[PDB]
Amino acid sequence: YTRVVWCAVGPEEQKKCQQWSQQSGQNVTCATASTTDDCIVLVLKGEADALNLDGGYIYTAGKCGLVPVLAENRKSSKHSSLDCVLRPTEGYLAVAVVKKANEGLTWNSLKDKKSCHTAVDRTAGWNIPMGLIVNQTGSCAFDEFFSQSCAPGADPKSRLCALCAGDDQGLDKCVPNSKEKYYGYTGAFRCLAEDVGDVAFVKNDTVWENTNGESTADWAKNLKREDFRLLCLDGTRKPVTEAQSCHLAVAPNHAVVSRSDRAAHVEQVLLHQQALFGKNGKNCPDKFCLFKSETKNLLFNDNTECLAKLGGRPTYEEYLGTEYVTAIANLKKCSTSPLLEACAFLTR
Ligand SMILES: *[C@@H]1O[C@H](CO)[C@@H](O[C@@H]2O[C@H](CO)[C@@H](O[C@@H]3O[C@H](CO)[C@@H](O)[C@H](O)[C@@H]3O)[C@H](O)[C@H]2NC(C)=O)[C@H](O)[C@H]1NC(C)=O
Ligand SMILES: *[C@@H]1O[C@H](CO)[C@@H](O[C@@H]2O[C@H](CO)[C@@H](O[C@@H]3O[C@H](CO)[C@@H](O)[C@H](O)[C@@H]3O)[C@H](O)[C@H]2NC(C)=O)[C@H](O)[C@H]1NC(C)=O
Ligand SMILES: [Fe+3]
Repeated sequence: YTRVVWCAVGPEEQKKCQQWSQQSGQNVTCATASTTDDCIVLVLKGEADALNLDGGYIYTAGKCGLVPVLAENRKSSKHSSLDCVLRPTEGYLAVAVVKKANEGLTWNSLKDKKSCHTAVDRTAGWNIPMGLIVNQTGSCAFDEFFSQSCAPGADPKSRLCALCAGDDQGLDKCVPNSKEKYYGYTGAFRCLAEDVGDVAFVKNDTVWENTNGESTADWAKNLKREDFRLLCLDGTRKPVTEAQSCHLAVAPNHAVVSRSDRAAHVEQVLLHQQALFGKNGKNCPDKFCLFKSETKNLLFNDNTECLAKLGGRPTYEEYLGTEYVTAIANLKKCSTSPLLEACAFLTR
């Protein structure tokens, strides 16, 4: 079985993956599920092989035995010309973000406001913010800390899904895939933009990429960096350029995961795949661009140069950073989920 079956979360991702299968002559094939958690289960069953994952999902899969194959990697300023696949990863910034126009809203007045989150269990969208809010307030009731949210993946009869828009017909509110208008990085920031929420937790890179003519997408052509601000943990606010000084935390980059018995096959298949279709591969754009989704972030984030190598053969823990595994761990004392419970024994 040479083919690497890839896991597409949601129908929009499934289409780009069907495309990739066709271009790759079945070097890659598609399986899908509605959610990432579901996909992780296919990867476990052996029904799929691999998929690229936010660091928080990496911890879920990590727990269930899956391991990290190659990290997503983006442009760089520091050391900005060693080869992409061997150049170390620099992480990204998880930020709290607001309309500038609104005032009196700051980290310390967040309680009882309205939130837009990438989706539940994700790193910047969720794990970091809710992480801190737990440590600070000192209670496990983050489900009630904000007045309402969009938090795809949460309980959809609950308040954390109260603000989610669903798709075009409004079907499937709160399903944590790209058919939910406010899903993921782009989704969250848009939930902010349309004033459905007060704060939105995202990465620095997400505001720059959807303001000031960078997206030519109806919801975001006219958006202006000026109209937004970043809450720091100071109590303070700064514009988006000071993100380095105004960020909640540093996050580990998305990364591909698979089963260990499938890691090397997958890593190799992918390295060739990116050479074919990656940022500067033979066939991109003449044929297929693996890293472009028109700002919809499918399979991969659109600002990925290449998938890069990892020091040794790490585990979720080496890969994520021991500092983060604890932040996630401690947040997770306040809530259970099917997959961590079902897999808890593997890692005891
Ligand atoms: C589908 O998968 C295979 C990966 O197994 C790709 O075929 C392999 O492609 C390399 C080209 O990178 C083939 O030739 C190479 O030639 C250079 C010399 O110019 C040499 O340095 C290499 O050692 C190698 O001989 C290689 O033979 C080939 N393997 C097979 C079994 O065909 C193919 O590109 C993939 N196709 C798509 C659409 O992704
Ligand atoms: C937050 O995210 C934004 C966007 O991801 C970052 O801005 C980007 O910064 C890089 C360099 O740090 C820019 O690339 C540069 O391009 C010029 C040529 O135009 C070149 O001379 C430099 O050597 C470098 O390659 C990139 O264009 C820029 N993108 C945009 C749309 O502004 C920003 O750095 C991030 N902020 C923090 C604090 O990390
Ligand atoms: Fe993330």
